Amino acid sequence: MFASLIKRFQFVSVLDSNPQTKVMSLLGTIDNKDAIITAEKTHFLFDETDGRSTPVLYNCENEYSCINGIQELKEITSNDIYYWGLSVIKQDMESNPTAKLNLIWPATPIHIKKYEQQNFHLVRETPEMYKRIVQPYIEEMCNNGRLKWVNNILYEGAESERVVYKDFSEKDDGFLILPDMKWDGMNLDSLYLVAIVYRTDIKTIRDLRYSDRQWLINLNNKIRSIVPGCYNYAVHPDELRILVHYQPSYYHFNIHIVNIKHPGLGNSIAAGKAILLEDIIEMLNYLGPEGYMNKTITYAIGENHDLWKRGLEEELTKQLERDGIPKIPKIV
Amino acid sequence: GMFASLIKRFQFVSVLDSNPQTKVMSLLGTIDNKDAIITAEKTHFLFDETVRRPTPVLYNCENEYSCINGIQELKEITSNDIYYWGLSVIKQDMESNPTAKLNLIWPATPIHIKKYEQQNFHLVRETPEMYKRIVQPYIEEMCKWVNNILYEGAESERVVYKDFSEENKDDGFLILPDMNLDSLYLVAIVYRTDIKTIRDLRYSDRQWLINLNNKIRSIVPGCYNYAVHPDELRILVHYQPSYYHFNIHIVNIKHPGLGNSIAAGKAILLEDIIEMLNYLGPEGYMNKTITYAIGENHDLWKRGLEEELTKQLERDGIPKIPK
Repeated sequence: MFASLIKRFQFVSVLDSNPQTKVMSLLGTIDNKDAIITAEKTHFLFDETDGRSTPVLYNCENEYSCINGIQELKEITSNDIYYWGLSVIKQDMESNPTAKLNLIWPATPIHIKKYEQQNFHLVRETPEMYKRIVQPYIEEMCNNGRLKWVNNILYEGAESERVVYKDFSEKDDGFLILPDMKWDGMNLDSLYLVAIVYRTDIKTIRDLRYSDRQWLINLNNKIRSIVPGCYNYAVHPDELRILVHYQPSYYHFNIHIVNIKHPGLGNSIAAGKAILLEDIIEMLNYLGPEGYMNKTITYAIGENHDLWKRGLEEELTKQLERDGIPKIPKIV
Repeated sequence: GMFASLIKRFQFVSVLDSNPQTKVMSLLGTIDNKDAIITAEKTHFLFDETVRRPTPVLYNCENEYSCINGIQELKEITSNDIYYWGLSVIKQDMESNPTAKLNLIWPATPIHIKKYEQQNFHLVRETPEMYKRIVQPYIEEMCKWVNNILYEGAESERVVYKDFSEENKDDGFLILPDMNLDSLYLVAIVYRTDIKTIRDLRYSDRQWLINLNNKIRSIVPGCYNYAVHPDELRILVHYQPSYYHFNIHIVNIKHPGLGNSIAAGKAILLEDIIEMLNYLGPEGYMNKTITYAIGENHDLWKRGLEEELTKQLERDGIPKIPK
């Protein structure tokens, strides 16, 4: 299915290019419907290898590990103790693929606006701004469409072959953990999982009250007690960065689980987007009974985000004015 | 030739660094029993050297090796609703689409070996009691070059902004670069000397911090002719900080280079420090339990954070490998 759709993709324009991270997003069409492809070069590989078994960390004995797959070298130049050149390395679908590809199709305007390159703004969202600007947006943006994949995973067996943990009695307390769409699933250094809760009344951290703290504590404990054993303790419980996003892309409470060794894709682990789950728990001690409903939350938003023109832009200008920040002359 | 000959003789010793963000790998080894460093980096995808309309949205994908044109083989990972994702093999070629950059340092010096070593990190949960027992005595032992910059003119040629009036001898600061405007990275070092980390910020410091937030955003854009806006600066502090003298990092919100340096678990937004002081009571961050990523090379790791992390995991009922 995947292959068939990639083969029909017709290029329209380049949405974004990041040579630091080797990520690319493409706009196109499939059967005259908009489509988005995101590509990422793979990382280098390392050897995969009482009666306990310990993981061999960072070894280079196997055929495709490290630089064993070099077929061809070419020097660019050299001087003193330095040599600079280029290499071609043997690619192979099973053992050394060249790049990961994601496809969104049919892609919606929200998807295209998200992936187009755009300016970002550090916004300060007060409680009243949330009530006025964001909450009405959330209720609209709770389409059974923009969340169809979440329900697909929860109730229709989607990616069930990949699920790593599932805690469900028929109720609202259970959850499952599975590989994140971002993870290529081969390099443990980039391990990225998402925990999806079954309860539906928490759309964002704004909905977490003081009474939710013990439930959140339990999720933090379960994740760290389970995830390392799924990977033969190749990643330890203290090596998992467990976090939520505000604003999230999808308005259903989901928890991100990332190898501490991962310096991070985009904003997924960045201050201004990511908040540690441990921090969510601790902050509920100090906010009121209504919890994050009472917090003024400062975060990074893109100019293409629907909320920008829906009021965050106008409110950011007024916030800058109130803070005594100059209004930038038109002369520059 | 020579280069190829040296790479073939390289005998792997250990991995210095593996970075899945940048797709970089550094290997320590030997050649003729001398230390050598090899660095490999995946190449970026390629685009046409022409454009399809008078920034990356105008790139094109017409040439043989551009974009994903070289895909020979596809394999699905999974799919869900409108989302499909998988892996691909793409035609490689030395002249038009090489696979990776490959550099050699040989003989590499110990200075060379350092710099390339990336330490491993561990999430610790540092309570108020832990700071007083483990962290605070370490900071006191820490008695430096920072004072050379502040009071002896070091890097004065490089300073971007410096407070001078007696009025803010204490509440003032200076800003200088960290050693393309998208990659703007400045550090504000404050003139007060009693704040070594965020632990020392009290409620009474909230207004002082707000003013710093306002000064930074009012000054930096003008130093760059308003090419970056005040709301395009990611202004943050670190815990643990890189030096135990309070300082604020000022980063282009779009800086593409950065990884761990801006990550939750290390970086905290300045606005968040300000907001949290409304709730932490008079002593501020002294009362906070701070969960953050600590490095294995840090003195605090073997000084008590390791031992405390293992006990925390026991108390929380988390399985771990012992000893």
